[PDB]
Amino acid sequence: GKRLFIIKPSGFYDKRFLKLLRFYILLTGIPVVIGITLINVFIGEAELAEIPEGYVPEHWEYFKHPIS
Amino acid sequence: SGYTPDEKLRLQQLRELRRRWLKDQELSPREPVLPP
Repeated sequence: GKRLFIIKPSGFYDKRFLKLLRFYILLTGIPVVIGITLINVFIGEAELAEIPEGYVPEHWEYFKHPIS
Repeated sequence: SGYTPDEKLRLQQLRELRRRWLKDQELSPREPVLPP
């Protein structure tokens, strides 16, 4: 007798859009975070060596991060 | 002054209807919410 029916408008569409939003962001949020972490913990960034004598680098091998 | 008796009778019909609605607004199967 103490409890009564309380009225709240239609939380189902709220919850459905929120669940779909988080799932279809995190479907390739976590694999890309795992990918970038495994890159910069198992491949190296680079070192800062000078240009050797009689040698040319390309337009890559000027950049720190390996995915860059 | 006071009420005209039309207002008294109309008010009594709304008393019966309002009390029946507000008594209906309790949920009590004694299983009110349930997971699907």
